[PDB]
Amino acid sequence: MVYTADQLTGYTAALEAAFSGRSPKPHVAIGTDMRLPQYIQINGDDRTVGIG
Amino acid sequence: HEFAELFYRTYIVTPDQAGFQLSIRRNLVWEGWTGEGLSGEKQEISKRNILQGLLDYTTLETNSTELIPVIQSGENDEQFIDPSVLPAQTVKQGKDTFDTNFLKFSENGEGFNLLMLAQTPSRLKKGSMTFTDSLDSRIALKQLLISVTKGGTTELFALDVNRDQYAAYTATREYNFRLMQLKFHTSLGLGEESTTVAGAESALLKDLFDLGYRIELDVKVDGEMNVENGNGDTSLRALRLARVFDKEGKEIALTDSRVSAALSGLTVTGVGYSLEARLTNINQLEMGLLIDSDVQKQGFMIPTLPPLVIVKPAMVEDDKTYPRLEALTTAYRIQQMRNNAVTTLLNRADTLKSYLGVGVPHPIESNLGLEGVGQYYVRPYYNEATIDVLNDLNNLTSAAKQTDIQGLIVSKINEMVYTADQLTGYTAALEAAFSGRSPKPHVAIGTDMRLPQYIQINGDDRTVGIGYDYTIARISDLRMKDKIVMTFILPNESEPHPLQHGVLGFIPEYLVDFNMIRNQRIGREIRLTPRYRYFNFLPIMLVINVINLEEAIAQRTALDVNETQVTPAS
Amino acid sequence: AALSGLTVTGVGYSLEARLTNINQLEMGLLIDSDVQKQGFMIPTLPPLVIV
Repeated sequence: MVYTADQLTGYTAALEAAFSGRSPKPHVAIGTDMRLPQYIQINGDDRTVGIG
Repeated sequence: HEFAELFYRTYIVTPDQAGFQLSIRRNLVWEGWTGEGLSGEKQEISKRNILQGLLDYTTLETNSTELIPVIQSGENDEQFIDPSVLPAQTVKQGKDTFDTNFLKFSENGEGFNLLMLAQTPSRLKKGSMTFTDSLDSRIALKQLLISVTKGGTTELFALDVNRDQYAAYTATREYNFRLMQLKFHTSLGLGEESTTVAGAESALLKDLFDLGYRIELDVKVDGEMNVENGNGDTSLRALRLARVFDKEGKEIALTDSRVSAALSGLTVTGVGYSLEARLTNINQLEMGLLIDSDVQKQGFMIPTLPPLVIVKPAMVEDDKTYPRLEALTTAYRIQQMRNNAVTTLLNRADTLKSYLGVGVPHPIESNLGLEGVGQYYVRPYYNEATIDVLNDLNNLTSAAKQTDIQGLIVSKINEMVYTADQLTGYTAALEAAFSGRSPKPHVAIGTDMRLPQYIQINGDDRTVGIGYDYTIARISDLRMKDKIVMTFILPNESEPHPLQHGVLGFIPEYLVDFNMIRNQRIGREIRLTPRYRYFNFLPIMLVINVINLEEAIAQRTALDVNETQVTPAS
Repeated sequence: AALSGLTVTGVGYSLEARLTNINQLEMGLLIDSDVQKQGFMIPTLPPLVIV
């Protein structure tokens, strides 16, 4: 879901054009209840929401 | 931008030159001019590039010395077998075409003159055959024709008597300085796999060959030959059925039920033979294969593009009807580098698909209206395939499904690269162009922004292929979507070669500022003239498509199974 | 069989001809810039009271 963005959406290039002089690392927002965070963080899949 | 730089090397031309020319040397091999036919039907024989010779073997291995029999009815009908048992065979050597056949087994004299037999049309045009033409030191038998007859039906077996125990004439001494004998004494085996003339299985041996039985014949061939005059003769002394051996190879008596039943009425008799003789050309009356060089020179011309210009009123100081200069440079950079660069590549793919066909290589020198001089070194080749990740995936744990698609696509890319290298013979051309360098065909990888997180490895073996160097390039343009382009490039070399994929003609351009009066206005026009053009040489390109990539992740995919039928079904 | 009675003839052609307008009588790509702004207001909200 995160990767399918930025391409047909073009967020990162727009960020670079808007803000010049830094490396663009988009920040991913995570929102959920008390229940899912038990199943979001582990060790065993390097990607949590996406590498980098 | 890195993409167009990767696929098309930038070439800088000083502004006083309007183009560049390329003159490529070629080395050709061709069987010689025709003399007086129509001097080659007013179109000289097609010459074959020697670099094509590393792959196929037909452009070589001449036959211009072998003294194969030639049929000339009315003079040499007797020496050749009765044509009612075998039609005349057509063979080709040099510019001559004629028909050959098996000789007869001479009986009670009537020896044959082998030199006088093989008068090909090129010989007669040269004139009558001289005295000094001497045979070679190796005289051998090619084929021996056996006649397996049983009940009235005749089946022929062409046995290659060449390459057996005693098949070459051996010099013998009485007092004669040039006489060689032959005493052919051995056993010929006819296995089950043995095939009749023009293929097919013999019906006369079907019963035995169902049981895996084999038979042997004793072949008693005697003969003598000279190599300074050309006379010769040959007789057949004996040929009889010897034994029968089973499917394992023990001796079976001829009186056993199956053997005796199957071999009743069987008869075998020799028919003829053919000779391996060459003429040691001591007078050097041969023309062989010649070698020459030619060049095709092509000129490339660079145009001047329509101007890119802004207009602002004079006397007025502006930041929003016109920004800083940087906008002009940025707009020109966009126009040259991104919109135009992904256009030539797609047109190349479409042209290759349209004209060369999918997966079908064309011979070297077999195209003239195609792009670039690169076609004069390498086999033209373009191939494309599709990956259906949803229906082409095998994973067990849902926690490792992504390594699965990574490995699948990497393996497919590997195979595409290897098969392209195999068919087009790029490595030979690379070794031919340079000698200090060693063949390291780089893989130019073109892809959009989606796949590079799935090609780059995480814990998986292989990225692009063992011994292949690579450079993955991404472009955000939406013309490219779920598409990959791959071709070979030169990593380091910066001048146009036939092995370069494409060279970008680029000329420095300078702006001009001068206020115009066009229809009663005074306003400062800043004018930037572009001049550039992409050029393309190599006829090699590979494309792989990715489809349903999101789908396969969306659903579980597990274990397409072949429930291989232990139930009453087959 | 397929090529019997097949005739091919030329009809026309077209030119990629450009004019090197040294005096530059063209419009090209005109570059401008505009500014757009927005209106945002912060309202009052119902209070909370104790007796």
